[PDB]
This record gives sequence, structure tokens and C-alpha cells, in this order.
Amino acid sequence: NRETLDELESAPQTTRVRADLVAIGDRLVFLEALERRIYAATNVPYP
Amino acid sequence: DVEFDALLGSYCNTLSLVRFLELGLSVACVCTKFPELAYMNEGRVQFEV
Amino acid sequence: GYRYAAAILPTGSILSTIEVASHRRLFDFFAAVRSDENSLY
Repeated sequence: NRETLDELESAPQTTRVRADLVAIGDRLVFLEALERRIYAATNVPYP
Repeated sequence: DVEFDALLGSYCNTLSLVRFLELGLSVACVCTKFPELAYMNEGRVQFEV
Repeated sequence: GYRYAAAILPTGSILSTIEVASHRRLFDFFAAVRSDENSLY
């Protein structure tokens, strides 16, 4: 139905992170590679 | 123990309207109205050039 | 969607607008309905 109060309340606090954005034609597309970040040095394979 | 089941939010689309004049094609048309069509039965243009 | 009075508040963006159910039909419940059906009421 017309229940437009799905989630728009407060727009909570943002901060600034090291993020890599690219311009694929039109879209502003995020892009990050993550082995050294969180897949590093365990016995879990990378997906 | 307790045991409930859940309806976790539901989401509906908002279907859009289109004014045809709010579209780039209508420069090729002349949107002119005529409230008494169904009795007009004929029409013509005699085109002097 | 199943409980219709819950969907009277949509609380979210109906946003994709692509041909539903010609896709994977992965839904546990979905109803391809015309203008009306008695079970709505």
C-alpha cells in the first residue's frame, strides 16, 4: 500500500572514510578490493 | 519458551504517471482537443500551395 | 504483501519496475492479480 513511512526518519550521523569511487559512464560506482583488509592471514579462502 | 512468527515490513512500488507533453516526442504532435468527435464523421484539408 | 493491511503502509521504495514473475519466481508467495480479486477484502 501507500505506506511511505518505510524508513525516513532522522538521516543519522555520517563520517568520512577512505573510499574509492569510479565514474563508470553514468553511475557513481564504489569499488574496493579486500584481501589485506579482512581476508588476510587466516585459513578462510577468499570468495 | 515463546514462539512467534513475523511479518517484517512490506514494500510497495509507486507507479509513475506520464504526461505525454512531459515527454520529448510531443514536438512532433499537436495536442489539440475536440470534445465533439463522435458526430464529426468526416474531415479534410484542401491545401492550396 | 501476504497480509494486505500491512502493505497499506508500503514503508519502502517500490523502485526497480521490472517484469515481476517472469524472473526466477523465487518468491515463497506471490499473486499475479488483475484489477480486483475477492480475497483482497
